[PDB]
Amino acid sequence: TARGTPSRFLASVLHNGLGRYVQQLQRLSFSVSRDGASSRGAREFVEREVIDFARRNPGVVIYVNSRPCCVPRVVAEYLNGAVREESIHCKSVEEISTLVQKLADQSGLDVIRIRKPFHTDNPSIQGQWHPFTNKPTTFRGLRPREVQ
Amino acid sequence: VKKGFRAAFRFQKELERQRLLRCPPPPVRRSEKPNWDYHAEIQAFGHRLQENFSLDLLKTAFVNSCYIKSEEAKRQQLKSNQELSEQGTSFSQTCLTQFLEDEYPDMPTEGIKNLVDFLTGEEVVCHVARNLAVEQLTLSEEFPVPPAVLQQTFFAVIGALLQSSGPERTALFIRDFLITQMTGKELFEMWKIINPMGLLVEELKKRNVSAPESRLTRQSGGTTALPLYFVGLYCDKKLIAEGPGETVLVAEEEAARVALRKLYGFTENRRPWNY
Amino acid sequence: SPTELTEMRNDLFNKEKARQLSLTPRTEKIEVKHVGKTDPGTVFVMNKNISTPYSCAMHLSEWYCRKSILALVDGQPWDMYKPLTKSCEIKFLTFKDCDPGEVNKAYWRSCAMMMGCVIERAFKDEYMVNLVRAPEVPVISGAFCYDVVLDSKLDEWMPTKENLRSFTKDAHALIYKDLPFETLEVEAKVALEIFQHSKYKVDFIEEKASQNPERIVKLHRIGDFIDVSEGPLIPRTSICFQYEVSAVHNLQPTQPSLIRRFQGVSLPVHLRAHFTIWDKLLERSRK
Amino acid sequence: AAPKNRRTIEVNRCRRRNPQKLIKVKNNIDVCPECGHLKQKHVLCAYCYEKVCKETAEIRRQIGKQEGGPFKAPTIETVVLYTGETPSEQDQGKRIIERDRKRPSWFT
Amino acid sequence: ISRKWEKKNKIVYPPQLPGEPRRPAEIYHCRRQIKYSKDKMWYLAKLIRGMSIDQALAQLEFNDKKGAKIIKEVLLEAQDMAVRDHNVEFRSNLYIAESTSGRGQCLKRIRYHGRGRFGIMEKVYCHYFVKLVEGPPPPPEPPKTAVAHAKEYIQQLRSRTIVHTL
Amino acid sequence: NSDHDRLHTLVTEHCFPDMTWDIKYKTVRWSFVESLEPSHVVQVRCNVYGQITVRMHTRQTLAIYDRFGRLMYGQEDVPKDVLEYVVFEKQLPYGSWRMHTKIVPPWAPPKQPILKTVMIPGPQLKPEEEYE
Amino acid sequence: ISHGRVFRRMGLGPESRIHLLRNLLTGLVRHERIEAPWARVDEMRGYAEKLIDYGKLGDTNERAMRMADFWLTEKDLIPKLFQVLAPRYKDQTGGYTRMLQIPNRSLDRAKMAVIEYKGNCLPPLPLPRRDSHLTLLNQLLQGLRQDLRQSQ
RNA sequence: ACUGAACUCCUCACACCCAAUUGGACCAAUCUAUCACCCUAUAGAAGAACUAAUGUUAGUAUAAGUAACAUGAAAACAUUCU
Ligand SMILES: [Mg+2]
Ligand SMILES: [Mg+2]
Ligand SMILES: [Mg+2]
Ligand SMILES: [Mg+2]
Ligand SMILES: [Mg+2]
Ligand SMILES: [Mg+2]
Ligand SMILES: [Mg+2]
Ligand SMILES: [Mg+2]
Ligand SMILES: [Mg+2]
Ligand SMILES: [Zn+2]
Repeated sequence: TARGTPSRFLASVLHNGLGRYVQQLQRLSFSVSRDGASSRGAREFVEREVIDFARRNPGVVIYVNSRPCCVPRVVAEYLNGAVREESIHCKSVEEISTLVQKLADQSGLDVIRIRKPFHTDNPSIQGQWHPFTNKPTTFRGLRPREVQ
Repeated sequence: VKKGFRAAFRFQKELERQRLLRCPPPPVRRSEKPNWDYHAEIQAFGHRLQENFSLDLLKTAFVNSCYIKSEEAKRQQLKSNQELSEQGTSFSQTCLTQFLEDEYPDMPTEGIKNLVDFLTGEEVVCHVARNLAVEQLTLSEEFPVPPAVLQQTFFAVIGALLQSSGPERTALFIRDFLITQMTGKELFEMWKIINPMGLLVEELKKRNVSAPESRLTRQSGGTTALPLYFVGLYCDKKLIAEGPGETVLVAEEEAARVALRKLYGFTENRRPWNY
Repeated sequence: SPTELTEMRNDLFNKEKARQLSLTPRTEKIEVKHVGKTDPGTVFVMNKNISTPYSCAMHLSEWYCRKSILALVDGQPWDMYKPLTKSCEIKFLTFKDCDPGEVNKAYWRSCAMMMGCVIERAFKDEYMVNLVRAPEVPVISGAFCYDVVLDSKLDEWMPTKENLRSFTKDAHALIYKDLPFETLEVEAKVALEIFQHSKYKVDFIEEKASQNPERIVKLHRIGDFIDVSEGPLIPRTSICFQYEVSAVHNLQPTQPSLIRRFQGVSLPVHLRAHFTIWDKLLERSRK
Repeated sequence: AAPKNRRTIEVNRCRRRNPQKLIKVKNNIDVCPECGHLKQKHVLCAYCYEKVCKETAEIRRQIGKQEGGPFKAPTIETVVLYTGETPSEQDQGKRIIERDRKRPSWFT
Repeated sequence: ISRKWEKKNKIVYPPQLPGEPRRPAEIYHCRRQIKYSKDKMWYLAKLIRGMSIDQALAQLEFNDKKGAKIIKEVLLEAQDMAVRDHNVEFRSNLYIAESTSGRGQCLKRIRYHGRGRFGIMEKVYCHYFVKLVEGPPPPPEPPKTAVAHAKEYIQQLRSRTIVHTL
Repeated sequence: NSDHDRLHTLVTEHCFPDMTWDIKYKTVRWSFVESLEPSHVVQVRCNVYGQITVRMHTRQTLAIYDRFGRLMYGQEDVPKDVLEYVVFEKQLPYGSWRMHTKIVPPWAPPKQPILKTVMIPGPQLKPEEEYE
Repeated sequence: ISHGRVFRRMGLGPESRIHLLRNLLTGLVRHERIEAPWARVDEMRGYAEKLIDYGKLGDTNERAMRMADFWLTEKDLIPKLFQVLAPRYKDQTGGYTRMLQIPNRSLDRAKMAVIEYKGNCLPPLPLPRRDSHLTLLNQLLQGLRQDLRQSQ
């Protein structure tokens, strides 16, 4: 639930779209096993798709360890320092491809509840409403029931 | 005892995670952690920024003098990035000055200098370098990289870009990664000032205008603990700027700040920067 | 400028402190034996010229620190913050001793010094203030006195009740600050260097140096306020609880200069008086 | 009547950590200027009282030895004398209790 | 059972740099398996929390509860070991940073009731723990002033945003 | 470094409690610097246990800290001159020459003073006893 | 409601209260100094004073003799009461007893008092002494006294 | 007039709101075969999954520091007194 979970506001990393778009994913690390059915899909992904992904994403350094700890994994490191570890255990080639593309597309910001679907640093152009907008002024600034 | 291994191993993994949360290991530079290839990382740096650096220049930009000294000290038992950082700092300051003076011709030279100081300051450049992964590729003698060294390396990278691709591409880089740091920022959030009323009086004297008359335009709950005052500064019975406040003095000071923003063309609703 | 005078006096005071501590290097272990009735025969292995009777009391217990206000070091009254100089016998003196005469004298002296600090820092800059002396008055006299010469501009002005209450308020501000009574046995040369501007203090230092076989002069500081005392003082201003600048009396020989005696009365935390008794004491001290 | 519900630790803490239940700090504890022992203002010093009780017990043992039997309360006054002491002119005609120790400083 | 309190005295810190504030000494002591209710012990522990060693000893010497004497003995032992083994210069320069009571290992006995029925009495035992920190007792938290209250309220007022809008 | 495993072989068991008891729960920064005069044997005597008395006049540095890392004995930088009469013992089949006992002459100068002050209580008095 | 009730309820009833006080008073006459619970000492103090008054009434007074016979359960104390205690206080008119509070009984934490007959041969109790006249407050008050005596 | 639903539309996605009962897709842990040899896979098995039986055993709460219980007095601890 929202009340039992942290939240944040919609944001980019370094104003990621103002001047130029910088892909926030910078490192992928596939720990894959030579043997073991758990990493069969990872092995097929390394054989058939990792090269094409690498040449599609020149800004991402991709490592293939070929000796994992525990389950086969992909560790995605982002520019803002975020590290997201995704197990690729028993996933098919297409499942791993979609997961890796999702990691490439997303930023390093936490996948938690986002309070507002929008973020403006300049919410007002004509001036934020205050009680004295739309209130007429009076001669000599006389408040109500003032004698002079 | 219950036979089995998987639950026990799961519990050990959870204990290890909790231990890492409670007593995290001291931070270690990314180079000393697994899955690191410096050449690939430094190539991907340029490819990420969509710029054709020269690899030798970038490698020189990322190596600091303190790193060289520490390496020689260790060897007892390389071209530093000094000139590249100096070139990058000088060019960045001049190009930021050009950008800001073209955008805000009414801004005084002091204001432009303070804005450039903010944009090239340790905090802003530190944040930009950290989120551009300069720190990961930076060769320094101590970790985490101190903000001064990080700023020096970032400007060294800018100088390397200058030597590799030219002033126009470097200007685009500066616009994209330092000019954007003032988006959403307020003029006097970036340029700290004292006595805005006095500074406004100085500016009006430069414009050969008499000192503005501070005058109470609107007020609310004057005798309470939560008053609202609107104070307007009038130039020959003409309102130039009004500002709110809790006390009349605070409202007058804020009206002075609003007048300065309007004079310098750094109003909140000014034309947004063009990219 | 008075601020310049205070800064220069503090600088000289700290210079002398540093010089003395440097002159006394290392850690020479002196033996001080507790000669009091309670806890007899306990020996403290203290550090020469660093350790204090306060440190010995801290070794004993907290009750000793709270109640002990003077130190008979080999039979001689010692300030609780005066660094010990040699192996000796120590006895701690409180207000509730059988014969607390020395403690009473020390309390009167320290209260007079606090009054002097208040007087110096009270008046406006235009008027000049010269603290001539704090006469050694008996406790039976009903008040401690501090003699001061004010600016000739104020040769007719007499403090009002509100002025006196402001003086007491400043004194209570000092008490709340709880400043320790730093001490130094200095050479008459350095004492005259510190108080060169004040002719009255200069001649008083000369008298004290003449009285002592050597040129040793006691200099006391509460905070930023250095003065010459006639004997040991209490540890901290927080010892004082009830404190009132009672009155000001101009002395009879006004022809050479106007010596105005500020008379006040005080009682420590250990000897608080009831409201009515305190009021009667105030009435007596206003004379 | 039985409780209708278990009382929570929150309620129980609010009850049993009330200032009415907390132990109050005593402010009548001081130090006996005689011997430096802790005493309450209105109560006798415990250590001094123990001294006096032990000496009184010794004197009473000597009194019992002198009397030698129940129902032998003397019809005359009593004086306690320590080593190196002699009955005074006033102490004449008063039974003497001899103590083997020397006169205590607090005894007079 | 757990015996971590005893181990807390055996941690050795690295030597401090000369340009570093002197680390106050910390002494952990305990008495285990006190024949006393932990609920009754809690009041004495709470009482002496935060007080100097001498003030706590004075307060405990005149308290009628059985646990007062036990806590006084524990505090005296802690003072002795503070001076002997933890390089505390002054005996009295110590204050009770922590004083708590814990449940001990308890024994079950039968309490005979009136109609051939019974209850299970518990022979309750409690532990008692102290941490003594060298130095003056920290000053009590000053009460909230009207100025501080008003400042907090005005800060809350200024923290307000226009919620659920752009 | 509290290398007790090596210290057991380096010094005799008669000496080990002296070596490692009072130094427990405190960091010592003992260091060695060039000696002043060459070491020489003094005398030797003698189921059968060897014994060699060796005189040294060296220069050493000491810095003993607390559990909390605060200095309590000796400056770490300034060295001191140490005169020692160390007696070694050997087992007579696989034992070696290990530090057995250091002889301190009565005329030896007093050791370095300690930073902290100390209180030494007098004789405690029972209720029936009076101080004399 | 116990407005004006001046006697405690002790022992097992009125007779038991009298017998308890009688035993305490007999102990006080025999030993001249008694520890007992503070309330019982406070209750017995009045009877101790009245016993001294009856002893002053005289050995030959029949009413005094009967009162002493009742109130002293050990009869060797009656000659003591009439020939030692009463002559000791012939000069005084009251305040024959001294009652002081004692540290609470270790057994049951009871409020304890020591009561003695003044002038006994036992070591003196550690009486509370007022502050010395030479303290600061006392010296200031002495100054006030002297000034008042001189002025008026 | 407006407000007004999970109705309807809108952007996107869809197997994803009945008791008993019934059909189906998955599946934790365990053991075995063979792997993996890192903590998994494909199968074969079965004492194979507990917010509920005034369930059983154990622990600890609540009621509650409550109900309730207990030692005649002084003392020289000899003794005496009630
Ligand atoms: Mg009863
Ligand atoms: Mg609707
Ligand atoms: Mg529908
Ligand atoms: Mg089952
Ligand atoms: Mg269960
Ligand atoms: Mg159940
Ligand atoms: Mg309970
Ligand atoms: Mg109840
Ligand atoms: Mg009951
Ligand atoms: Zn005493």
